[PDB]
Order: sequence, then C-alpha cells, then structure tokens
Amino acid sequence: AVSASGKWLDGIRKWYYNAAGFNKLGLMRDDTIYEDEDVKEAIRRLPENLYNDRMFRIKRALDLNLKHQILPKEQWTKYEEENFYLEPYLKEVIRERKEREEWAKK
Amino acid sequence: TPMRKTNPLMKLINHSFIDLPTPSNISAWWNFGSLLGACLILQITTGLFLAMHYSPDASTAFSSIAHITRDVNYGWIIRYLHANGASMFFICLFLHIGRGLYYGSFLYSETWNIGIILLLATMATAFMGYVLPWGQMSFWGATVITNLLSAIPYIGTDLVQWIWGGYSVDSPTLTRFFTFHFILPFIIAALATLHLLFLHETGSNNPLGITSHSDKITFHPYYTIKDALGLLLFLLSLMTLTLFSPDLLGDPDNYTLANPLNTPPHIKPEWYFLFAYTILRSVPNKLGGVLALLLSILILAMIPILHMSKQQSMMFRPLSQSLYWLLAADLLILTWIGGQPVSYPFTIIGQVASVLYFTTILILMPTISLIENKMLKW
Amino acid sequence: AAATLTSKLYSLLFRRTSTFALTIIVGVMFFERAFDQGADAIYDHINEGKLWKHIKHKYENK
Amino acid sequence: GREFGNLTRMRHVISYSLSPFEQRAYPHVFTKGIPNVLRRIRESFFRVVPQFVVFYLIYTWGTEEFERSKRKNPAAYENDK
Amino acid sequence: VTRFLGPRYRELVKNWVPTAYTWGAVGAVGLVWATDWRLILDWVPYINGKF
Amino acid sequence: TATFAQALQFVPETQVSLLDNGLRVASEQSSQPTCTVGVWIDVGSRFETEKNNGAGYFLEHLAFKGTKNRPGSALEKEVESMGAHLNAYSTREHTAYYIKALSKDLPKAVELLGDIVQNCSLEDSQIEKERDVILREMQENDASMRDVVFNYLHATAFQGTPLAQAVEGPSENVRKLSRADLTEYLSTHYKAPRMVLAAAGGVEHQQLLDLAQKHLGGIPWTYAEDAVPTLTPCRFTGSEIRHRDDALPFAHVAIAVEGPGWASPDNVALQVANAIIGHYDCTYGGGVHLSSPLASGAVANKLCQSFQTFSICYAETGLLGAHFVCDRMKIDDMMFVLQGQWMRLCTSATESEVARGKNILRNALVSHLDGTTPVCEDIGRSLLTYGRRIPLAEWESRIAEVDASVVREICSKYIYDQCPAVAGYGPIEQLPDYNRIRSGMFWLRF
Ligand SMILES: CCCCCCCCCCCCCCCCC[C@@H](O)O[C@H](CO[C@H](O)CCCCCCCCCCCCCCC)COP(=O)(O)OCC[N+](C)(C)C
Ligand code: HEM
Ligand code: HEM
Repeated sequence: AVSASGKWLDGIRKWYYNAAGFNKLGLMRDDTIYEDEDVKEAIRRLPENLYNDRMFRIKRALDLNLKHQILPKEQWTKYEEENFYLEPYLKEVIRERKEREEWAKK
Repeated sequence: TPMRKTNPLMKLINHSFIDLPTPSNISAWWNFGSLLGACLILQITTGLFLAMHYSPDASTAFSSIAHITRDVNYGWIIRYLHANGASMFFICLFLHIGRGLYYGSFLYSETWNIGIILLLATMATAFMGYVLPWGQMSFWGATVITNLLSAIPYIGTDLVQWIWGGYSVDSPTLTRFFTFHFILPFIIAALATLHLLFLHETGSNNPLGITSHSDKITFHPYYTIKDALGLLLFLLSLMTLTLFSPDLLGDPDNYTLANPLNTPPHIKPEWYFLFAYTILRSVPNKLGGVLALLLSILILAMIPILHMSKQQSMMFRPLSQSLYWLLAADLLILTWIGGQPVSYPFTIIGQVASVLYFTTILILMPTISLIENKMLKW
Repeated sequence: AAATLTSKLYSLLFRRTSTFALTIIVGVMFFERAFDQGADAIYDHINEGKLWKHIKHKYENK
Repeated sequence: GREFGNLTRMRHVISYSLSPFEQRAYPHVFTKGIPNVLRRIRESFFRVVPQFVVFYLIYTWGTEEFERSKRKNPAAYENDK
Repeated sequence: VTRFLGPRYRELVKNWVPTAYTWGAVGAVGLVWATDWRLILDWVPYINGKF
Repeated sequence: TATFAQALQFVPETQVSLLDNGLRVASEQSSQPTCTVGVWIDVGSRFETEKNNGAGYFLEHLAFKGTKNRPGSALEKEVESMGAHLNAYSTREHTAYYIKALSKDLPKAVELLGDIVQNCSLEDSQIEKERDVILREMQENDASMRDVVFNYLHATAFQGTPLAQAVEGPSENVRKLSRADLTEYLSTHYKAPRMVLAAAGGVEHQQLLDLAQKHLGGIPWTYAEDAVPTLTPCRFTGSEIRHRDDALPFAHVAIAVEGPGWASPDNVALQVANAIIGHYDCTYGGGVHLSSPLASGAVANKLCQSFQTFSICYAETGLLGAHFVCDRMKIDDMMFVLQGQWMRLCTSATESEVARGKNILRNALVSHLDGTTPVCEDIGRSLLTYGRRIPLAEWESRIAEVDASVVREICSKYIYDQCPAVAGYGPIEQLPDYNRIRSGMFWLRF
C-alpha cells in the first residue's frame, strides 16, 4: 500500500527484470513460464497469430542459445514493452480448476 | 522403407540412439550423463581383469594385489585406471546431479527417483570395492562404517554381525564384499536402462527451460560426435590422472597391511564420501548421526516437492543461482573438513556447514523462489 | 434347508480379501507348528533307537 | 507418439542454411568469438566467483586458526609458566 | 495439500478404515511370523516349539 | 404454491373394483376428455413350452384382425371411425391391449375389449398370412441391434429356464403353429383373475364398473381338467455368449448380474445406484468430463459411443447391469471403467453422489407418469405383480429412506464378487475372456 516506496518497488522490479536474462533473447515474460498442464491448456486457447508469435520467439531464443550468442542491444525486450498476453487465459484455466476442485471436495 | 524401421533390434537402436529428437540447444553439461554411461563400461571391463588375479581371502588379498601391480604384465595400468576411474565416475556423477538440480530437471520425478536409487547403488559399490584392497584404511573404514548399522535401536548388533559373518571384520566379510561388489554394477546398468526408459517418453530438458518441440533434432548427426569429443576429453583427463599422478586422489596407508590390533591416525575415508562423513562427525549422537547421514542423500527426493518457482532453470533466476553456488561452496567446505582431525577450528565449522547445508535447501530456496515470483509480478 | 458351514464361512472370512489374507496368515501360523511337530514325530518314530537325542539317556541330567 | 511428424504445430517460420563444405569451420574467431566468450564470462563472474572467495577465506582462516591453537598451545604453557 | 481435507474425504477415509486396520494386522502378524519374533511368540498359546 | 408434500397428495387414489369372476377393475379419475382403456393380462412369454413358443406374440399380431362378433375389417373400420388408436404388446411376462379415445366414446371401447379378449374367429387364411408375415418380420428385426443382444443376454442368463426363450419364438416353430394350438393357448391362459381391466384418465369409475360387468363379466375363471399352469422358480447362470461377425461398425456388449425379484425393497436402492452409474450418449453436448462418471470415462480419451445402465426385473429374479456400444479397439477399456464404477459403489459411496442419485430417481419416477397411457400402463403393470398401485408419496418415503451405507450394502450384496452374465454381439476380440471379467468383479485392495 506504499506510495513512493511503491515506485521504489517499480524500480527494484525493473532492475530484477533486467537481471533476468530473457531480455537478452527477445523473450516476452510469458514465454519463460514453466509449461505444466494448466499452462498447456492455457496455450491451447491462444489466438493463432499470438500463438505463432510465441512459437517463433521461442525458436529465436533456442537458436540464439545454439550458438551461444545474444540478441542485439537495440532489439532487446524493454520492461515497458511487454504485453502480458497469457495471464487472462491462465487465470481462467486455474480458476476453472479451483472451481472443479472445490466442487470435488464437497 | 529403411531397414531400421523393420527389424526390432534396429527399431530400438533407431529409438534410443539414431533418431530420437533432442533439444538443439543442449550444452556441454548434459554430456556428463552419457559420460557416466561410458564410465560404467570401463569400470566393468577394467575391473573384470582385476578379478582374474585378486584373491578375496584376508590372508592373501594384499599379496594378490602385489601380484597384480608387479608380477602380472601391464597390471598396474589396469589397477590405476580402475581406481582413478571410480573417482572420475563420481566426479561426472556429482556434476550430473548438479546439472539436474540447476536446470530444473528434477521435475521428471520418476527419472529423478531412479537416479537416486542408482546413486545409492553406486555408493555401496564404491564402498565395498574400496574395502577389497584390504589395506589399513580399507579395513578400518569397514569397521567404522559397519558399526553405524549397529546404531539401529533394536535389531542392531545381530544385523551387524550378520553383515560381518562373524564377531569382527575378517576373511568372510571380505569375500562377501567381493561378491556384492562384483554383482552390483550390472544391477546399476539395468537401473540405468530403466532410467533412460522413463526419460525418453518426455524428452531431454533444455537449458532455457522452455519446451523445445519447435526445435527438436535427431541425435545421431550431432550429439554422437559431441559425446565423442566429451568422451575423448574424459579419457584425456583420466589418462592424465593415471599416468602422471596416480596417487594424489588416493591415500597412503592402504599399502600397509591391515592390523586388527594397531589403529591408524588420520583414518580418512576416500574423498567422495568425505562430506557425508563430516555429518557423522557433526552430530554427537550415534543414531542421530546415522539419520542425518541417510537424510544427506535422501534429501534429494524432497526437492521436487520443495520447488515453488514457476520456472525450471536457475539461469533466469539469479538469486536462486547465488544460493546454488553457496550450496556448492558449502559442499566444498564439508569435503575439505572430512580430511581433517577433530580440533576446535574444524568441529565448529563442520557443524555450521552442515546446518547451513540443510537450512539452505529446506528453507531459503523455496522462500527466495517465492520472492522471485513476486518480483516478476505473477 | 440347513445352512452349509461354507455359507457362513464365506460370509465372514472370505468376503473381503484383507480378512482372507489375514486368515491365511493365521492358518500358516498354526500349520507351521502343527505340521512341523507332526513330521518330526513321524521321522522320530520310524527310526527309534537310532537318533542320538534318544541315546542321551546314557548320559544326561547327571 | 512423439516422432517428428507428431510434434508441435507451427506456421511460416522459414529457415535458411548452408552445407558444411560450403563454409569454414572457424569463421570470425578473433573478431567475434573471443569477445563473445568474454561477455559470457563477464555475465558469470559476480554470480559465481565471490562465494568461492568466501570459501578461500574460511579455508585460510581455519588453517591459520588450527595452526595457531596447535603451536600456541605450548606457548599457552609458556604464559602459564 | 489443503484440498485433500473435506466433507467427503472424511467419509472416504472412514470407509477405508476397517481395511486399514485389517491390512495393518496382516503386516503385523506377517512380520511376527516371518521374523520368528520371540517376544510375542512366547505369549501365543500353542506356537511354542521354540525352547 | 409449489411444494412436494401437497402435490404428492393431489394425485388421485386409484379405485380397484373386484368382479365376481375375479377380474380386477381399476381406475384413476382426471379432468380431461381423453382416456385410455386396456386389459393387462398376466400371461406372458415365460409360460410357453418349446412346443408353442410363438403363440402369444402371434396372437398379439392377430388379436383383432378378425373376430366372431363382427368382421375384422369392419372392426378396424369402426375403431378408425372413432378416431381411437388401439394398440397392443406382449412382454416376456405381461400381455397387453389398450384403446386411446375420448371419454364420450368410452362405453363403445369397453365392449370392444370384451370382444377382443373373449372371442376372435381364427380363419386359417388369416393365420396363414400371419405366418409369412412373421417369417419376414424375423428377417426384419434381425438387422436391429440392442434387442438381439438382450436376447442373447437372456439365453445366457437362464438357458434351461422357461424365461430364457424369446417372445418371438424360434423361426422353425412359428411356421409350425396350428390354429388348434392357438385355441389351446387361449383356452388355457387368457382369463380372470389374471386379467385386470384398467382405465386411467377421464373415465368415471362407476361407468367403468358397469361396462366391466356387462361384457367382461362373461370371462370364465375355471381351468379345464384342473390343469393349472403354476409358475415356476428360475435359476440364474454366470455363462456367456460371444457371437462375433467382424464386419460390423461396432461391438455391442451387454453385461448383467443377478437381481432381486419385482417385489423386493432392495430394487429401490439399486435404482439409485443406476442413477450414479448414469446412462449416456455422445450426441449430447453434456459429455466430455461432465455428467456420469462412466460417461466421463466414456468421453475423455473418448471411449463409449453410447450406453445405458439397466435393471430389468421379473418375479423372483432379475438382471442388474450395463449395456454399451463400442469401437473395436476400446472394448476392454470401457469394461475396466464400468466394473470400477461398480466397485466404487461397493465400497466408497459418498453421500452427495447418493443424494444426486436420489434426486435423479425421483425426477425419473415422476416424469414417467405424465400422460394417460403411462398411468394406465402403470395401474395395470402394478396390479399384475405388486397388487395395489404403490402411491408416489410412498415412493418418495421409500427413496428418502435410502442412505449411502444402504447403497453400498445392497450393491455389495448383489454386485460384489458375483458371477457376471455376458452377451457380446460383435465385432469382438479385445473383449476380456470371462475369467478376466470374473476377476474384474472384485478388488484385491478391499
Ligand atoms: C525359484 C522360483 C520361485 C517361484 C516358486 C513357485 C512355486 C509354485 C507356487 C506358486 C504359484 C501357486 C499358485 C497359488 C494360488 C494362486 C494365487 C491367487 O490365486 O491368489 C489370488 C489372490 O492372491 C492372494 O490370495 C491375495 C492375498 C495375499 C496374501 C499375502 C500374504 C503375505 C505375503 C508376503 C510376501 C511379501 C514378500 C516378502 C519377501 C521378503 C486369489 O484369487 P481369487 O480367489 O480368484 O480372488 C480372491 C477371492 N477373495 C475375494 C476371496 C479374496
Ligand atoms: C560403477 C562401477 C564401479 C565402480 C565405481 C568401481 C570402483 C572401484 C573402486 C573405487 C575400487 C577401489 C580400488 C582402489 O582404490 O585401489 C575398485 C576395485 C575393484 N573393482 Fe571396481 N568398481 C566398479 C565396478 C566393478 C566391476 C564391474 C568389476 C568387475 C570385475 C569390478 C572389480 C573390481 C575389483 C576386483 C577391485 C579390487 C581389485 C584391486 O583393487 O586391485 N569393479 N573398484
Ligand atoms: C551411472 C549413472 C547414470 C547414468 C549412466 C545415467 C544416464 C543418463 C543418460 C544417458 C541421460 C541422457 C541425457 C543426458 O545424458 O544428459 C540421462 C539423463 C538424466 N539423468 Fe541420468 N544417469 C545416471 C545417473 C543419474 C543420477 C544420479 C541422477 C539424479 C540424481 C540422474 C538424473 C537424470 C535426469 C533428471 C535426466 C534427464 C535429463 C534432461 O531432462 O534433460 N541420472 N541419464
């Protein structure tokens, strides 16, 4: 609930965001998430163009990892640049699982 | 219609080797796994030619090895390739487990558990095999390790004498250890087949941690020569350890005959066990030291349960990476402490190192994982 | 119309496999002792005056 | 059921390549290779080394402390008398 | 882990209780016989071929 | 407004008059112009010997093609003139005839029954026509599934039992039946007190009673030579029939265990269990993991194409069980699910599922009884075995009594560790051999 200290939180989140290396590979935040079955169904529900963008950026990341190189500095993902595309879908899936479970315990 | 697809043996080789998809971006660390697969063969073949002269009687076990190192032609190279070979085996083993702990490979829980059981098997094998030469450290190590079994509260000594085959360590114990040492590695091989069996229906993990289905590639063209180079470097480091400095990973005193009467000073077990041994040195209680010992290796099974991060690899999560290298440094600390006589400086550092070794991976790692979760806004 | 003993026996012990394994184990418990002492008694009976445990009388209990 | 035809769906990601014989085994090593290895090591440093340095510190301190107590023990007999 | 507790799970565990004690009896008596445990076997009325 | 306790009571009680000849008149008042009137004779396929297996079904075909009082074409002309929809059927246990017309037309129908049952001319040309008609009908219904598979299920379950043979009778037999055999069947079966007149709907009772006496009062209640055909107890068997024929698109398996007779309490709880196992079809959008757990198994990796859980019941004996269509490759898997469901009710029966089953069962028993025909058939079929009509309030009183422990107790009593009867019309090969099924009837964990 902090104010300016919350801006400080934005600062440390930005620094930690640059501490994570996926920006070096062009990845969006959501590409990095571990793909358990909930995430699997979450990816299944993605719109085709977005799913294509995801698969291609994943290939670009793996390909850069092949030759142990790095994406050029101009092309790095920026902290404000990201679109958190997978969140609504994954939240729908997880909420559905929690609903099925809460029904299942009764 | 290739013949690989027709004949069943060529089918299975077409699966396990020639054609199975792998992530393209696999690095040098995964190679260690295959290296272990290689090491076992060496440890068999080489060892197979030591069994042809070794006599497992207590009265002649030492002189027979003198017969191998001296009288037998080219016996000493087999001796040293074998002994150093076990050390390289555990080095590749530790690096392998560290690789599996670092990149979040433990999520393949069944493969993980088979790896743990196979680990305990290799440990028992190395122990009984180290008992075989029948030197000072060999005999004494056996007495010290065996007594731990005596720790168990009710069954204890009856069970311990059941291992000894007598009141005290002697020839029958040596013969028994020769048999189990002979038999265990092949069981380790069958487990390894199970290990690869569970492994391949999901596929090998990649360093990024993201699924690599978009960039799968056949194993034969690339990783066979990559593993050829890794095996070549392995033989390089092994032959350099054997032909230039055979002894330094070993311990003098083994070249002396075992004395049931006399007792050697430093009494240090061979290096790969040392850290575990420190834990025995750390807890004053007997049974408590035994349970802490069993927890020291079992603890690996609890790791998947303790996982909290929504990612696999540490590489995108630097804080946990720092905890990881703290853990490695701590293992170096214990490994060094195992080589030292009890004294004020050592006992305090050993206890702190052990407690830190348990607390860093039962407490700090999940919590900083949660912190890494909150920092990334999900 | 009298009930067979198996009609109640099955209704009690055999109806659940856990009780089935249990009664099997107790059955082994008694059968081991009974059958062992029986076979021992028989083998002791065929060759009287041969076994040394019966020859102990020349020197036992002072 | 995870043969290459059975794998993930993916769409218009065109890829280019060359024959190994058409290209030398060690392109641009001096100009691009070494600096790459350097940025890699520079990323690795602070995340790896210092904790090992802490190991060196605890090591030297423990050795100096054991060696100190051991040889000052007769010196402890000296201040004793 | 929290999900496992619940109104029907209590019912289920209660349904499997008799089976649980029964197999527990199976493991206990089976262990006592496999080991020739002397302590309880001294107490049993007929199984006393042990001296 | 809406409530159970009153709404159960608004349903009228059914009067049951007794004629001197023993015929059982019955009725249920309502305020609608339409009413159905029928005679549910107790006679069924169970009674025939192999000598005359086809008699009841064949007479079911020519009960009203002709009659001694009026020409048959004139009769059908009359019923068609009334707008009435006369209809008939013959089950293994219960023959039945009924009419479907306005209350204004009520008397005219009643006497017609008093014709159709009491006297019907059996011209040899008509019977000779019905011969080839039935012989080709035999070629007709074979193409259909389901009924064939249940017929194998009965032939399996009973074998030497009189209940075992099909209502249609063997094709070899039907061409051999004589008119004399039919008059024999008629003289020896269709009579009071087996007969039960019933007329739920707009029918006022007293009119039904007078009309019953006037025409149905003439039926004899005395067997000739005192040759009473007493009903006999029926043995059950655990055998199986396994017809194959691999060219068919689907295997069509049906499995069944021995069940309680028509007049025992246990059936009620069993019905609830059947509500739990749940009937299903893949045409529904309600599938996927939703609906019945057996349906949730039917559609996940995609198993059962369509299935239903049934509890056929006769006097003394019955058949609990299940029935499913299947693809060739999945025939085993659907079994593994099915039996598991049984086992789940044989042990771990949670209360909420039992509650859902009770609600489904109540909804079923109420939904069945809408309309005039279902309640006439209800009064008839209920009077033929139970006596009474066993009122719906008593039904909910007996359903509310059901509890999960009762469910698991009775299901253990009839399902657990019992020998299954199996009828599988093919293609079949992956269907488990009978020992695998019999061993599939019990867990080693419990
Ligand atoms: C070197 C070669 C070694 C092998 C030697 C072979 C020797 C030949 C004999 C082996 C085979 C004989 C066959 C024995 C009968 C078959 C067993 C099977 O039929 O039992 C079934 C079930 O198997 C067992 O009966 C289940 C109970 C298991 C009891 C376990 C007792 C403790 C064993 C502990 C051993 C653990 C290993 C420890 C080693 C250290 C019963 O089937 P079924 O009757 O139709 O259904 C159950 C009916 N209910 C409802 C009444 C229960
Ligand atoms: C993973 C598998 C194995 C490992 C890690 C291993 C390890 C060892 C070790 C550490 C020693 C002690 C030698 C010394 O310190 O001087 C040893 C000795 C011995 N090994 Fe192995 N071993 C393995 C498998 C085998 C196999 C398959 C054989 C088959 C014959 C074998 C036969 C022997 C013999 C006979 C000795 C004692 C002879 C001597 O030391 O001169 N070992 N082994
Ligand atoms: C002699 C000992 C061992 C042998 C021969 C062996 C064999 C193999 C082989 C051939 C692979 C293929 C992938 C690779 O090489 O990286 C592999 C992977 C793997 N191993 Fe081992 N292994 C051994 C010990 C262990 C141990 C002790 C563990 C864990 C404590 C373990 C856990 C794993 C895991 C989790 C993988 C999956 C790799 C991935 O996900 O990418 N193994 N093993």
